[PDB]
Amino acid sequence: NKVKVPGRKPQDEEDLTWAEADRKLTPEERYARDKQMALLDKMTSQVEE
Amino acid sequence: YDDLSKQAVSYRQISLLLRRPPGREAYPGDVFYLHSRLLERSAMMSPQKGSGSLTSLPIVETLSNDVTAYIVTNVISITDGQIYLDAKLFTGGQRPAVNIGLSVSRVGSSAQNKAMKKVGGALKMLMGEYRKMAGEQTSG
Amino acid sequence: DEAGQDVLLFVDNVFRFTQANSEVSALLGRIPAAVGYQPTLAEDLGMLQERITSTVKGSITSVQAVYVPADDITDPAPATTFSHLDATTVLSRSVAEAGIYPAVEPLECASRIMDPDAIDVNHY
Amino acid sequence: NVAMDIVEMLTKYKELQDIIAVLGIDELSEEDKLIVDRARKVAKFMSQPFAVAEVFTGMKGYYVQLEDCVSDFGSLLMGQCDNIPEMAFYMVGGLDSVKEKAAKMAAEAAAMRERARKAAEAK
Amino acid sequence: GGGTIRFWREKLEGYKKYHQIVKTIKMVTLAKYRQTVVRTRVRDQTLRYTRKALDAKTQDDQEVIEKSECLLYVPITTNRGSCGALNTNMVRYLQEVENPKMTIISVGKKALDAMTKVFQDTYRRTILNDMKQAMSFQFAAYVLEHMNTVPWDRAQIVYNRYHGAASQKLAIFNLPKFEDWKQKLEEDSAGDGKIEEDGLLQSLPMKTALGELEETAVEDFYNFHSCLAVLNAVSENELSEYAARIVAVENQLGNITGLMQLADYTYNKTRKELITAELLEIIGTMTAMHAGKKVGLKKTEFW
Ligand SMILES: COCCOCCOCCOc1ccc(C(C)(C)CC(C)(C)C)cc1
Repeated sequence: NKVKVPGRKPQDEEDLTWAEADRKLTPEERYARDKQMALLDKMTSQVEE
Repeated sequence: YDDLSKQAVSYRQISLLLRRPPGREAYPGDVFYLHSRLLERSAMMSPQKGSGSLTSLPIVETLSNDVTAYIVTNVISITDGQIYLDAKLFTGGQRPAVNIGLSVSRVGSSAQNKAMKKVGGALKMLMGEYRKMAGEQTSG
Repeated sequence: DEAGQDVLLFVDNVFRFTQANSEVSALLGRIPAAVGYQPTLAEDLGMLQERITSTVKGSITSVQAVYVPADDITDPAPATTFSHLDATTVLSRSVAEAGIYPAVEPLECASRIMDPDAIDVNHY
Repeated sequence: NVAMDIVEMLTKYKELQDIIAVLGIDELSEEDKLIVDRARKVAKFMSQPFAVAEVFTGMKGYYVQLEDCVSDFGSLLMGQCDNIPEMAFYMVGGLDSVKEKAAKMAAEAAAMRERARKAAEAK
Repeated sequence: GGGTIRFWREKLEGYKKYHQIVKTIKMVTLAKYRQTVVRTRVRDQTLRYTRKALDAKTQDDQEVIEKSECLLYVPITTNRGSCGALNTNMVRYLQEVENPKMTIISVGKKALDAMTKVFQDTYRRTILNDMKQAMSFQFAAYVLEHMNTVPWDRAQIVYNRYHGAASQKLAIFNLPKFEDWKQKLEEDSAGDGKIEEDGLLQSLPMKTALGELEETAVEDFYNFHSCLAVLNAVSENELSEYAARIVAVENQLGNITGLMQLADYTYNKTRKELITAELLEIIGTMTAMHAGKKVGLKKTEFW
């Protein structure tokens, strides 16, 4: 009830992160993926229109 | 001894002028033995030998409050304690600038007078609490 | 000695004095102990500084400039020079640009005779 | 498995220390600050007094048994003991001693509050 | 050893860049704080008849929970961090006060990720004012229109009160329900005027004159004063955010400095040690070459 912290144990939630991947570049990647998904959706509409 | 940090420089001169193989931080490598010969002579003798004594308060110069120097650790590896004075507290008006956390006496509890022993236990508890209560707030 | 009076001894950077003695020790074949300074750093510096002392017959004060290499105080030449110093007249372009002259920054400066055992109590 | 999980938790705590020392604990996600509080409890629990260091720690030395050490770390790993404060784990042996220390500290803190109430009323 | 010194140098440059960036944040927040401090001279006057209308004696919780059916707690959080303990203390107060009948409509992005992980089902949504345009009476109207989705029996608007630049404490507005407020107004207008709590004001003539006021106007009175309360809460939390951010940024700069001095000491230590190591290597290879020289006479005929 407090928090569903992730971990290696089944009652805990998924830990999809990877220690090898760096955290410094994460915000740039988040912004890039958001912008790319928006552009792809707009292209879907533009192709139909 | 004011101070053993300069004795080691003199021995470093003597060795390097003789082209002996140097070691860490330019020292030959036998400077540990050099200070150990001297410090081991300081002892509390047995009643068989007169029950005499020879105390030693050596002095050592750190650099920017760094106990991880070579001579410093070499002497701490010999001595029965440590009195760490801090430039921060000295400039901050606290004089003597003893940092109680970085200082210790491994043996003096047996020699401490009981009247001082009780007061020291009380003040030790008090300062172990004070060091935590001062930092945990961080001006909160 | 002879005239019986105080003297100032102004010294352009002692860093260059140490550097010259280091070059001499290197050319003589003596192993550089540390970063490149001579093994006889403390001895060669003390043979000069210990002559700079007060006497019954007079006194020699010495004002010495010090270039700190890479602004590191732990370098052996500064580390040995500072051990002999008694005062520090630090200077700053900040106060100078503020019109103050002499451009001394008293807070970061310091001295050793600041003790009532040496000077009068009111001064301290 | 308990040891490997403890080691993994401390690894994450080491990576988070780089941020905690700069920004602060408040700038971490709720999961991360829970992980921090738990790893701090683990590290504090790892300390125990020894009979030899009685001069220094000022405490009687404990002999934590192997079987009792695993259940304690596992309970601290599964979130089975999170209401206990962090300082209760410092310089103790076994979770029973931890609960005793927590009771002592809670009693002392309460007693300080009633003492302050009495002083303020008399003030 | 080259990798170590290169690593420490990179960390030094990273801490320096991080320092000037945080300094830039401090300058921006300082500009906003110097704007918002103009409110400090002028506040503390608009809510006084609102107090007189809505305030009641300190009611203990456990009776309010049994009396009520669906309370409401509105925490006013921030849009961006580096504030301090404001958001965390708000969450701590609500998980201290957590009870089966609550509902949380918050104000800020940081109430979105935190509360939902602590309060699963009670947390509903939030409200966001991108602070390009200063808050308004109609922003508080928006917040009232969001609160009124519930048939709530009591609304505890939590916020941060700016007592000083080093003092940003918690504060609450316990708003009643309209029907309950009207009934209490009548029941307290009938009887004589007697305060039941120190620091509380008598308002019996007001609770009669409001009876002289028609129904729609009394509903407007309630909504108007609740809107002013919400607005004062938003303004006080804005100022408290901009004031505590400076404290939670100067301490960051102090920590960054300390990390930078450690990085500088380690960098210069590694530099000097590497110089000594290269020197002792060269002298060792040279010394070995000198050792490889024989002392024999190597006599030869000279005639
Ligand atoms: C209590 O009496 C003390 C008397 O001390 C006299 C000698 O003073 C020693 C001066 O020590 C320093 C230490 C650091 C520095 C800094 C780092 C500030 C010098 C700098 C800015 C050139 C790198 C300067 C002088």
